[PDB]
Amino acid sequence: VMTISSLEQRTLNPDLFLYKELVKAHLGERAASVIGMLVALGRLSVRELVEKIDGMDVDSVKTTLVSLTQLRCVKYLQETAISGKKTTYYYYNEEGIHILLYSGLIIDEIITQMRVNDEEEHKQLVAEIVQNVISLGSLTVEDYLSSVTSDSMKYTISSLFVQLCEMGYLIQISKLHYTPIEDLWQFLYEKHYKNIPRNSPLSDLKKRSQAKMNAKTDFAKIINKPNELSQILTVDPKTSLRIVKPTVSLTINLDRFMKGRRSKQLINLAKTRVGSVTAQVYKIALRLTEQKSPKIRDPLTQTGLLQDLEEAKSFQDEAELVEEKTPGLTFNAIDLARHLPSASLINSHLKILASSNFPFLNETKPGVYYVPYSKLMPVLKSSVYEYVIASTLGPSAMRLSRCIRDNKLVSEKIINSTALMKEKDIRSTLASLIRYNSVEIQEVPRTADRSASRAVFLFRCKETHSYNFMRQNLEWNMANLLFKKEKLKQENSTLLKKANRDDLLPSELNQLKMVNERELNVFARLSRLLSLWEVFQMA
Amino acid sequence: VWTSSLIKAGLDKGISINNMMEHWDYLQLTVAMYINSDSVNPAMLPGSSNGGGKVKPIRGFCQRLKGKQGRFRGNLSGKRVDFSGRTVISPDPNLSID
Amino acid sequence: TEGRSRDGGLRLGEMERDCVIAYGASQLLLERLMISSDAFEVDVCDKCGL
Amino acid sequence: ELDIEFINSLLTIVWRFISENTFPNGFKNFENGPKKNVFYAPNVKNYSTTQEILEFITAAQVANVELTPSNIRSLCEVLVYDDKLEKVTHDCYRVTLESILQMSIFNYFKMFPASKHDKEVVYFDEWT
DNA sequence: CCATGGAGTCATTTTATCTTGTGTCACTTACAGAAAAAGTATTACTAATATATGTTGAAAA
DNA sequence: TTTTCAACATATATTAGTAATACTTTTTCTGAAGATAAAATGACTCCATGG
Ligand SMILES: [Zn+2]
Repeated sequence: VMTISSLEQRTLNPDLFLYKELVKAHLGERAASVIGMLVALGRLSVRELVEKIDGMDVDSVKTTLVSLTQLRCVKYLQETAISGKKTTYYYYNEEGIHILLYSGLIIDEIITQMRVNDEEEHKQLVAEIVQNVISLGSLTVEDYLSSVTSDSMKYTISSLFVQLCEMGYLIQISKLHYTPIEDLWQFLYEKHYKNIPRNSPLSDLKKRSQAKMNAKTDFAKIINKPNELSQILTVDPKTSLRIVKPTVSLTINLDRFMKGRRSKQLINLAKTRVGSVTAQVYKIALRLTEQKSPKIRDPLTQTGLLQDLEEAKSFQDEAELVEEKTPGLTFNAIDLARHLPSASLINSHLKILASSNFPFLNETKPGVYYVPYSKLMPVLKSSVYEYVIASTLGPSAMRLSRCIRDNKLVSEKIINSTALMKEKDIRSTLASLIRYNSVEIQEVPRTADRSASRAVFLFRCKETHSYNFMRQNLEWNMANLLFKKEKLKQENSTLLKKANRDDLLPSELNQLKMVNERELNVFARLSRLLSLWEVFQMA
Repeated sequence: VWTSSLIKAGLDKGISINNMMEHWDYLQLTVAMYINSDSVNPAMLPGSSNGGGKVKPIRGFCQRLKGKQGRFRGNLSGKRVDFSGRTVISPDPNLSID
Repeated sequence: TEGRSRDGGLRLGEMERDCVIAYGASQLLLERLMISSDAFEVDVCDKCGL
Repeated sequence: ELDIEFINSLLTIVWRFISENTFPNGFKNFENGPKKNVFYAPNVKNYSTTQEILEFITAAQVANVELTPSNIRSLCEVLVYDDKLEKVTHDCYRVTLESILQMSIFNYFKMFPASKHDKEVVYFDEWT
């Protein structure tokens, strides 16, 4: 019926769907459909692909596979069973194509390092750098700068140079680095039950906890090995100053893009509940401490290991106090009052830190002006969701959905009491909500076994399902919006390549601005939705 | 269609949570009632076009595909035939074999 | 359709059909339970068979 | 109260006072007029509205009877749910500064859809 | 250091359950009440007509 | 005693106008045996302390 329906393209593709359009909208061709198989069908082996895609065996698979790997679009492992030989298993890389999915706000990450050089081709320079770096995947300043012209100013060219370090940009990607975290927890969970020097036969507990402990502490430096090591930072060659190790291949570490994009959201939450001035103080206050907060890195092994009715807590509370403690000494006791506009006498203007009270910050060593951190984010994140259904379901929806938050599993009779309106409204702004999930239902039978009109109903939250009703936001228009970008490319499909290789006509000029402002809208959307989506996937 | 568009016009403005889930339930009982036998009358009571006469043969569905000769057994593997004939018999020995 | 009155036509039951199987008569069986009774054309789409 | 309307009739009034209770009065003219750092040391102002409401409700200018401390608390609970204002330390209450709501981004207000021609839009339905 | 007590998991019965049961003709015959709305039946008038109806009664046999 | 008259009267129907009341409707409007399982049974064992 009319095909403008747009159901096939719509409903039946969750999760996986985003990827195989992204790569399709990005790499495309055969290079895409492989990942579509790879996500959907799980871990997969080189030969086994060809039994399905019909992709001309060991041709596309190999070529497109490495075509992904330098862009790290796959998770990569190889090993052998006890029989012998060897085999390779794969996955869809991490968040992976995610790197592509932003790439614009990764362009915006200039603004942080943008300081000390403003309104320059130096801007355009480092932009050209990064937009070449992600596109080309792994880079080396030796091969890149080598391809870059000679007879210019080396330490002036490199832009980053002494900057390559910062928090973001790049790190060596080393071997098992992008070997999947979950599985390297298994390989490292060897060596411990694997090596038990016949300690005692009794108490597998002494075998167990020690293993996990050994598994934890040995894992610690594993992610910290790439985190920072001076092999990059320290080197200072002859006739020069401190250099990186351009001998090494590096790739953008998205964790400090996680942190960076996120701290902006922590702002826009704070830029509400305080005054714009002290807000700005909070705005730069993160810039110093936005380094060491694990943030989207802290979940880490929260994936891959069975949780516990206890040990899961001993994992939580560990993340609660940790860096608020040791990096707490890296965190803000007395700031430099870095730049600031406020002016004249600037010090008590700084004492305003206490003006932040609820619902975040506002904890310290007793009376040095300071903020909690590793515990902050947990007591911060949980309350980052804010209004996710405002100007979508109507404001009336908030008040009771907010009310359902305070108490729990509450019945509409007393919802009609605490909250208030003619029931004629509740049965809309509530019932209309439940279709979008959130509230769900509790129900209990009364004076019946279980029946139709023989019981009472209660309403609850289950914020998991709530906080999960917005992962449709992934499948939502990040589904459609990206099509919009693609399926319109066919309007000028013959005109596009004409306009690219031409640099005329009335109708050519006619729809240029049309399709273009069109685009700039579709990516404006993508930026907005992206900014919202920045929350629910982690933190 | 009826008990649906009820809930469709319902849940938009009027009705209520307790006067909803028994409808949507009743929907569940029709649509499953539709394709199989199972539930008959666990004191659920009927909808449109009943009269309240306690009529047991309520289905022309899963049964038409299932047992006896509805279809599967009798009307498909057992197809009634064409170009045929039936009659009583009488001997004719002056006629050969075959 | 069933019986006399209505019209005619007769019955190869699940019980009886086996008989012609035992003989191993293919073209007869297919000539019976197919052409003689309901001979019908269907247009199926190779892709996504329906 | 009673079970029918003219609830918000007084709500919009009490909100206006509770606003004045937080920082000084409205002060929206140019970029930053509010609070000038809340007088001196915003921390040194520790303030509720609570009981005082009843004394303010004495103003009347409306057809009703008086009202109990209890029901007032619910009146404030609604504006906790609407997040017009904030519940702190029992009967103490603040405002969410969403008086600015009166008047990339997050703020459903000050925003308007296109909603004609072009088919690429973000609804909250058509996945459902 | 080891026998103990206590529990946690894991075979093992025994109870609660559902699908069947030779074939072919040849006829056969959604609860009820509540409220709102719409509309109407008296409720007076002349005013002519012409049956019905009752009673009664008066008048005649 | 009875019968025929008569006769008296009163509805019965139309068309109005009111006007007001009362009164029914209607129309919303909701309060037969042999697999499968579930659980009670029980043994096993990790793991507890203590002489
Ligand atoms: Zn087809």
